[PDB]
Amino acid sequence: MRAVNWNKKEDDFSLMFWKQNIAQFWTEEEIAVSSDKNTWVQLSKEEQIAYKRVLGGLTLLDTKQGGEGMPLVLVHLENLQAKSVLAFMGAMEEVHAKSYSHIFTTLATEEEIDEIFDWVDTHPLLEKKAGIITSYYRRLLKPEVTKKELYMAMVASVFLESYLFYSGFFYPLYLAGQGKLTASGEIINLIIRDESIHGVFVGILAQQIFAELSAEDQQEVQKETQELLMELYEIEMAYTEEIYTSIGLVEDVNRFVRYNANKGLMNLGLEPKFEEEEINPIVLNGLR
Amino acid sequence: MRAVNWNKKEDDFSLMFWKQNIAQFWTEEEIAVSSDKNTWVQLSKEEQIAYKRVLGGLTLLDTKQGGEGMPLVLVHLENLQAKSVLAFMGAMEEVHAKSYSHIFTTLATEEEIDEIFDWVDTHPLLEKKAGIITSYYRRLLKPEVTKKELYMAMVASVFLESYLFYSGFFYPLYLAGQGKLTASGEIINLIIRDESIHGVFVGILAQQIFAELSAEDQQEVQKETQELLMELYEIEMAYTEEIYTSIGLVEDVNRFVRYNANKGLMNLGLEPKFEEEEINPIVLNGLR
Ligand SMILES: [Mn+2]
Ligand SMILES: [Mn+2]
Ligand SMILES: [Mn+2]
Ligand SMILES: [Mn+2]
Repeated sequence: MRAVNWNKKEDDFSLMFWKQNIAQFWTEEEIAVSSDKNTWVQLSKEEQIAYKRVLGGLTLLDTKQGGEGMPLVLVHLENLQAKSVLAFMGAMEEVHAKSYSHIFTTLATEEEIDEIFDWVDTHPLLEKKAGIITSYYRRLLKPEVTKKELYMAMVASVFLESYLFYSGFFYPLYLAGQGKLTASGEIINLIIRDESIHGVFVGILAQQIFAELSAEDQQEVQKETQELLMELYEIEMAYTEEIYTSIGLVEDVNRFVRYNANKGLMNLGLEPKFEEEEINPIVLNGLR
Repeated sequence: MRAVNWNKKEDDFSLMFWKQNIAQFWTEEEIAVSSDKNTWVQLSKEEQIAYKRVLGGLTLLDTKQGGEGMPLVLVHLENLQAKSVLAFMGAMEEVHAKSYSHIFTTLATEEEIDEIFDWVDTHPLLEKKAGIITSYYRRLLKPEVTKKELYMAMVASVFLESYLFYSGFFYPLYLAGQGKLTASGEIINLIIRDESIHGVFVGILAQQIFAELSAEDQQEVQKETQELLMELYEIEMAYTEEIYTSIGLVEDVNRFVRYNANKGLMNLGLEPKFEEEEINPIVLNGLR
């Protein structure tokens, strides 16, 4: 049985991603968010509710990526160096999820927080979207998997990392780009820096598997991929309508969702499916 | 679907272990080991071979714990806070595994390193012991697991964490306690500090599951755990004879194995099975 041997490279990229994960390491104790209270209380009731709801959704996606998406993909890799990278990325999703709790503690009472998590658990669109992604992961709960199954779990993972988070990341960035909730915005920026490398790395692993599939299997997963993209898009459009109508931002968020969907396709080596539009300028300032 | 909510504790211990994992965070870049070359060359060929072989075995065990033991147990754990802790522990196993490669780079040529990893992969006792442990993990590759299956995976995990590593950790500690290979010894001591908390934590989780089992299931797993302890012990005694007879340390290592087996049992809430014997004084100095 093989031990991981970093003296003999298994690919040309795992070492660089391993080092970059670690170079980017952080935890929530590094960013105090109490100073956000001054701008939090200036938000309207509707703005505050939207913020808490999107944070709840982000927490769900990180919970499932750390607890299903990374572990179940990694188990089925033959490349022990790439497995190492995914184990660390999965741990970072748990750091991310805990950081949302750290933000919540400043922004809400204990009772308000538990309300948000009950709203998350019972939310039908969050249940639907998480169910779609995790179905690909849970297919891997068996000793022998096909390359089509593993590839599609990697596609679902890239779509979570590079696409499904972004209807939520929009609002912390949009507020921070205006000088509101800037400390929480700094945390979200650290999370995004991690998710961006996660999506690139899993997309590299997916492209490697794709190249090994027969032409017939390639056709089949290309179809599944394009269908999954649009199945998720329909849910995302319903989610943005629900969250952002009250604050007048639906079309701006939708534009941001499409921009990030294109990035996820690119991470898989695929052509964009939505027209190119420039990112919202305030969001761009929030990333700065 | 539920998101992890650290504002509502799921148990009385996961937060403390989460914080301690992180407090103990380290990577190999932090300890240069080039200065160990001066004492490395003082060793005989037999001492050097033993050292490289035991590090190879340690690397194998950490590879399997990061790539199978932590991910498959955590996937099936219901408690989302404890799941978070296990994800971090699994990532640390990959840090540990990579740190062995860092030691190897100082102590051996590229060709010698690849020969050690071939010796690991073909080794019959390493294959047997790793296969015994991973057979319990691989039983968890199914959509839903029984509590007996999950408990036995946690037992196997504690036995790896608290027991199987120690026939290997002996030698770096013994040499470091004589002032030899002290930089590598410092790394091993950081690894041990992590494995000790890993074994305590998984043992807490195991005791919780055990107490939820029916009486008939408890009787079954109690017997299986005692058999497993002694099945592994027979293999360990063959391993120590093979590795350490050339350098006269077999009985010393065996005493250390029994000492650590007792600690594994205690981590599971079980009584010691081996006579108490005081720790070797040189090893004790290497831990200091
Ligand atoms: Mn994340
Ligand atoms: Mn991620
Ligand atoms: Mn370890
Ligand atoms: Mn461990």
